[PDB]
Amino acid sequence: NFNGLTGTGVLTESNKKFLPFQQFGRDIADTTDAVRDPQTLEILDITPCS
Amino acid sequence: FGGVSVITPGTNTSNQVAVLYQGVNCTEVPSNVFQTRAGCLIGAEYVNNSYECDIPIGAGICASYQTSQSIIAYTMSLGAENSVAYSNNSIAIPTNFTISVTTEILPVSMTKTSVDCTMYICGDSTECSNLLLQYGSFCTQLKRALTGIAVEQDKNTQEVFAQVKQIYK
Amino acid sequence: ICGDSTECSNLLLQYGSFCTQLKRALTGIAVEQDKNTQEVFAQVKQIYKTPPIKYFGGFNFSQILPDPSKPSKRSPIEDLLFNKVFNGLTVLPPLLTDEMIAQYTSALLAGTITSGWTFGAGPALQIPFPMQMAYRFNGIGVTQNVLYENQKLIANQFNSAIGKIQDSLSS
Amino acid sequence: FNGLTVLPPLLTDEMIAQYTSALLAGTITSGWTFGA
Amino acid sequence: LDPLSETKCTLKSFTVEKGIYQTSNFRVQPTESIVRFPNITNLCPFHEVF
Amino acid sequence: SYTNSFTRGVYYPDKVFRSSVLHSTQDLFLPFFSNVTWFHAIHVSGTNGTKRFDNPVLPFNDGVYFASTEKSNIIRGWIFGTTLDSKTQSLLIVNNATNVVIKVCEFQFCNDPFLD
Amino acid sequence: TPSALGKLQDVVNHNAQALNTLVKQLSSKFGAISSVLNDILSRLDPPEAEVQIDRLITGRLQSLQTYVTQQLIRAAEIRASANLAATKMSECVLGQSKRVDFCGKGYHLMSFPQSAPHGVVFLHVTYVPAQEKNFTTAPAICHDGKAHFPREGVFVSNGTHWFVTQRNFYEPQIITTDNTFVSGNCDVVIGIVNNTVYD
Amino acid sequence: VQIDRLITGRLQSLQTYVTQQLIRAAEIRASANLAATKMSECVLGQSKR
Repeated sequence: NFNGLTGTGVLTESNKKFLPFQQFGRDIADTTDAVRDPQTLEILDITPCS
Repeated sequence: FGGVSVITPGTNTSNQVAVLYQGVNCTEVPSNVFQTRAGCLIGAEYVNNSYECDIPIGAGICASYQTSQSIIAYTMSLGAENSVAYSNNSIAIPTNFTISVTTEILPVSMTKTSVDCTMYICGDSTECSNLLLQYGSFCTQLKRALTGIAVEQDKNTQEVFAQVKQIYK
Repeated sequence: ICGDSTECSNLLLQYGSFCTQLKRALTGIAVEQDKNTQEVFAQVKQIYKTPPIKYFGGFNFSQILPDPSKPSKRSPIEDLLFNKVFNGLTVLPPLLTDEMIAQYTSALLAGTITSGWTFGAGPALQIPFPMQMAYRFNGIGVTQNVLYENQKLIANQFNSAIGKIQDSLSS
Repeated sequence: FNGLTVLPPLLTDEMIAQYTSALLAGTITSGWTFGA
Repeated sequence: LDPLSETKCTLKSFTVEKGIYQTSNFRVQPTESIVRFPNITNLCPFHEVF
Repeated sequence: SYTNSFTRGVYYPDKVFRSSVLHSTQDLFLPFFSNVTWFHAIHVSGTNGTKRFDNPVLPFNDGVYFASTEKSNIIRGWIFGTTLDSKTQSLLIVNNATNVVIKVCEFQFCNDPFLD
Repeated sequence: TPSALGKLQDVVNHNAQALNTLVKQLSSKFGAISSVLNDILSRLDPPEAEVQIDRLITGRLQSLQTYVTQQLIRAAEIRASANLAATKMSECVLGQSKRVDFCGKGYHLMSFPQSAPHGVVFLHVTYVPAQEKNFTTAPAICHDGKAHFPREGVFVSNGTHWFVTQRNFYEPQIITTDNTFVSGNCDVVIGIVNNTVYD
Repeated sequence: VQIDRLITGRLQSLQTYVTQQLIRAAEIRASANLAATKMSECVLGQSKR
């Protein structure tokens, strides 16, 4: 739950570079698969559960 | 009323497009105005020459991009007008030949897919699946339909390619 | 779905893309209907024309060849076949009109009469109609001499059979 | 990836290539005798 | 803005190929709301009350 | 109407990270090749005081695009509101060195506000 | 030509578009305050959330049924195309077929199958004649008062002599008693000419 | 409450119409392919079928 973003998945270390005004991001079909924790600056990938 | 249709001759060539007002008699649209039997075409001019149909418009009208480069309207030509010299005592026997190899694309199968009637309908919920089973029986026939589709797609590839028993080398 | 309503269009977009897939399906149906007429009639590149004389060894083709004594340029059989067969929806006209279909049929008929089957597998090879019938008779087992002996009877039977086609289609 | 499971075909591309090669060999070295 | 931009939005791509693509539907907008009504003859006899 | 905005007036509609995709958003933006009023107000300059210059009030229907080519310190804030006369709250965004004062206090304004 | 494989790009892009539409249709309210189930269950009570979840499940089941119907309609044409491809593979590769336009445009000679992603490609070898010439023909000849019809050939004349060639290749040969047969007398064939045979 | 049901009914009717049109276009395509095969076999040659 990253400030309202409630869901299930696996939080893995991503390699993207978010601009310093965004927190989360959606894929081609408006699916949340990336978010930045507003605690310490670090990218995080959200892959779906098995 | 009606529906508009923009004729774009590709973006990599030019940004000059033409709009087609299907059904309009060119007297209701608020730059070569021309009335066709399929609508009102605004942006092209009707040339007397008949070329091959590049962009289909409707009722024989076709569009293309030919020379000042602009869009011109024209009636498509069915082909050349050959006149066979028919005679009661004349025949044409060929003397040479030309072996030609053509191609024909035909699909065989498609992507095999299978959906879940519980996860796609109820996203990570528990009480949703309780009422999902009471809303009818529309969850077991779709899975069997997809299984049959997969079996059909496999049988197509099995009957199209695997037509011989011996694997020749 | 929304008849002259402004509040209906705001809610129509809330159901997803249920309006674009049907339009794409209709566009695909139209493209398929056009491709069918393109692949059924437009099978040859050369638009053959009938010679001025119409003496094909004694066979009368006046019922199938197009009649030029009319503003439509169509065969009388085609004339009999043609003279017998809005709140948000439109009717798109076909890409190939009736005149182009009639020209395609006339070109195919001229190629079948003056060349036989040579115009469908390469260049159009001229061949007399009595000699085309002799080759077409040898494909079923009958020798060609029977044709060269009963060409008159065969032409009479062909004319009598073609003449009854219009009567059968009209009655 | 929210409930869609794409299933792979039974015959892979290698099997289709082997079938096409066998058909080509039977058409070149035997003609139409290997099909009847 | 322009029909080419509308085609780009319809196909959801910045590069439009060569062909005809439908974008929207034309419609002439109606204006004068004709409030036509019949004669007004059978008036209430309010003159005999006051 | 004094100038035109070719392709300026586009902002990020949300904080959704998108990479190599195309997205359509129905929101209040600035249309391309539109009319943008180029108001120029340089009547009084160099001196102080002059609490009465010549400039009208601008309406705010749904949104405005404010571009400015001020050199050093010409533009130093904005003033918002609906009544502007001790009846409704306002929004001062007065600019200043190292800090910008922001306040939504309700008070009375003058017909020509300026910072002296 | 990038449009040569357009038929193979039509069975793959359609499935991707259908999947994308089926995924995007989840973020669409079918008569509820929102689309997320957890938000509706948290911001409302069960007796009221049962009015919206019963419509959301209805909309989603209708979308899934529409997807299945479109998949079946597409699989029908896929099966038709697969049957046509198997028939062509059996009639052009496993033998020589005389059907016109079936094994390519022209006289079918050979056909070599080539594997393709979700499809099959046939390399039809056709026989297209070329360099045709004009000749004078005749139904039959009458040497010894009796007619002589060509057995397998056609009577041609270059201007002076009468020869017999094939029906698809000009091979000038003398008219002998081996490639002709007598049938009747010279009183019923229209257009018969006089010539001498070589016995 | 009523407009959301009316739009749903109309969308379902349009979907049924599109489904029937596709089912009919399938048979139309089958008939067109059969007609093209006949045009290519009986007219462009002498078919022994």
